[PDB]
Amino acid sequence: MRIILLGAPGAGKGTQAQFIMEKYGIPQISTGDMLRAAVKSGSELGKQAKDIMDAGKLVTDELVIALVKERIAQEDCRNGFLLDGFPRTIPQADAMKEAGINVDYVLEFDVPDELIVDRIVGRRVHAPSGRVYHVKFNPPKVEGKDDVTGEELTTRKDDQEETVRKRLVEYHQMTAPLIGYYSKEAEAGNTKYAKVDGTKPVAEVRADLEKILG
Ligand SMILES: Nc1ncnc2c1ncn2[C@@H]1O[C@H](COP(=O)(O)OP(=O)(O)NP(=O)(O)O)[C@@H](O)[C@H]1O
Ligand SMILES: Nc1ncnc2c1ncn2[C@@H]1O[C@H](COP(=O)(O)O)[C@@H](O)[C@H]1O
Repeated sequence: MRIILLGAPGAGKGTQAQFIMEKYGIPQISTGDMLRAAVKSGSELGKQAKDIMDAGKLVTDELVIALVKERIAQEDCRNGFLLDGFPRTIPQADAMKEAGINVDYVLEFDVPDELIVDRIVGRRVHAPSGRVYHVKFNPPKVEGKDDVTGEELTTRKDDQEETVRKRLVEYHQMTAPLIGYYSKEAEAGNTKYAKVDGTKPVAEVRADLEKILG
């Protein structure tokens, strides 16, 4: 099945993707992960995202759209996949029709705005995997270390409170209309839609999710 995780930054998309990927076995394809890798390794494709990411602005449609298509082909998109962070704008929405990528479920995690800052400043990730944790809301079993490999956890460059305030404006201005969008694809029959409550505890959003899924 193909799935799109739609939501505000810090709503909990990455955290649940891990579980959907482990459980269902469909690969997890996230743009922000991709882009952060391209600029670190110095990649021709995506290495330009550096500055925009840092500013908290969204990267250009035409560059994100290429990363995706390039991934959807690399021997795994057949069991289907999970879009963790895409599409982010209507034009990004549109390229998926005009390329033929359909989907089965569109999950919107709703989480109040007043909740984002503290969820992003407590964020610690394991880049070599994408595992996220929260020093306070979902700390790792051993402090400052990943559970699976014993490795050191770091923090995203764009997880400064001022930047996330920039990130919410963009999101309200460009990504939020996608809710209405897939609400429409739903009404026509091209996919299934379901709003989940991202303020519940980690173990509680997964259940709800499994409850929608199967
Ligand atoms: N259900 C939850 N309740 C409390 N804390 C959570 C919950 N879900 C995730 N978190 C934490 O909050 C931060 C945001 O969750 P994360 O899963 O990384 O979100 P994200 O939606 O993928 N954001 P972004 O990657 O910027 O688009 C991480 O620190 C998580 O540990
Ligand atoms: N689909 C996208 N379109 C535009 N920018 C994106 C996109 N996906 C990720 N990025 C960039 O990555 C930054 C952080 O992504 P994320 O890891 O989803 O929170 C966002 O501020 C964007 O700059």
